[PDB]
Amino acid sequence: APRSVDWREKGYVTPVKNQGQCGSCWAFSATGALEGQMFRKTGRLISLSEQNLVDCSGPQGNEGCNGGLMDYAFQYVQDNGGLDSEESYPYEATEESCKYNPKYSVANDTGFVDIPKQEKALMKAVATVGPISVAIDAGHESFLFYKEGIYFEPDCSSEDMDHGVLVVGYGFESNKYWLVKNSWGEEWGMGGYVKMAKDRRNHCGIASAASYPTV
Ligand SMILES: N=C(N)NCCC[C@@H](NC(=O)[C@H](CCCCNC(=O)Cc1ccc(-c2ccccc2)cc1)NC(=O)Cc1ccc(-c2ccccc2)cc1)C(=O)N[C@@H](Cc1ccccc1)C(=O)NCCc1ccccc1
Repeated sequence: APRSVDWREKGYVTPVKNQGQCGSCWAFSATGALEGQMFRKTGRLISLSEQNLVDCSGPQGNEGCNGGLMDYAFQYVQDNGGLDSEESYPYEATEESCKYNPKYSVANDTGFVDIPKQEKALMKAVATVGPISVAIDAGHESFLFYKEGIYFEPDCSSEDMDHGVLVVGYGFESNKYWLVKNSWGEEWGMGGYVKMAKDRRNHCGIASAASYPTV
């Protein structure tokens, strides 16, 4: 696999979004992975609706602003037969009644793939598939106050990941890291991104809940 990978360079990634004060990170991680796979297939990058997922994927197991899973979001898109665009179904940072309208559906999926729980496997998926949805342990002050550099929290756990994010690549500094897109706005970290420690024993559990949709 390549020494460095950055899908942002190829047009697979939308600008950084902001989930605000709502536990919908799983929806932002899911739209991020879908935006990438839809792009790989059609050559068109279209921002997708996190609100649609928040309001309508309860049957699949999600709990709107009180939590969810990226895999549940992917299953919803398949079950539902579509997912609306961000433009057609704006984000409100609060759960509301389902307003899905197939007329504005711009993405879909025929299943999803759960990646083996090894950084090596995550690296191959990132190198061959595109941006990958993952969960990390962001349960620490240091993550909330992060601004720059390779994030490495000594107290990180590879078993209690509590925050869904998107791996858009990986690289090394002149020391290895995963390039991660967060959903906390562009004023957090590096324009909304964080360089998470790579090949440091699955630091913060980055490889333990990695998946992507098949479109
Ligand atoms: N640990 C679990 N399981 N809990 C999940 C909660 C729900 C949701 N995510 C979220 O909600 C994420 C949380 C993320 C990170 C938060 N980090 C911290 O809390 C650590 C920390 C500690 C101290 C200091 C601190 C700072 C300064 C001073 C002092 C102290 C700083 C930082 N949300 C946010 O980032 C948003 C957020 C957080 C707080 C408030 C708020 C508002 C008004 C008043 C007061 C507080 C508003 C918005 C979510 O669903 N996350 C997914 C992540 C995931 C995706 C895919 C696979 C695995 C895991 C999840 O956990 N899914 C499993 C659970 C679930 C399944 C189905 C249905 C529901 C739930």
